[PDB]
Amino acid sequence: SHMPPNRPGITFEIGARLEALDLLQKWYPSRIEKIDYEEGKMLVHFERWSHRYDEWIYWDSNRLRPLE
Repeated sequence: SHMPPNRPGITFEIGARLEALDLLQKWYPSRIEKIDYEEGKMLVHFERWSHRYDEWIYWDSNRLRPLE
């Protein structure tokens, strides 16, 4: 589908916050920088990390969860 999935506690908007799993399998509070509706992926920034670690993650990924 052309719309993000219903993932309760995740808001699919630019600047919304969630928790994201990095490439070393650690969870960090993160921010949505961009949303690609064609590829169904979002550019995720890991808070208090360099933007060099920013990653395109599929919006249905198990690497995304709600920030409580």
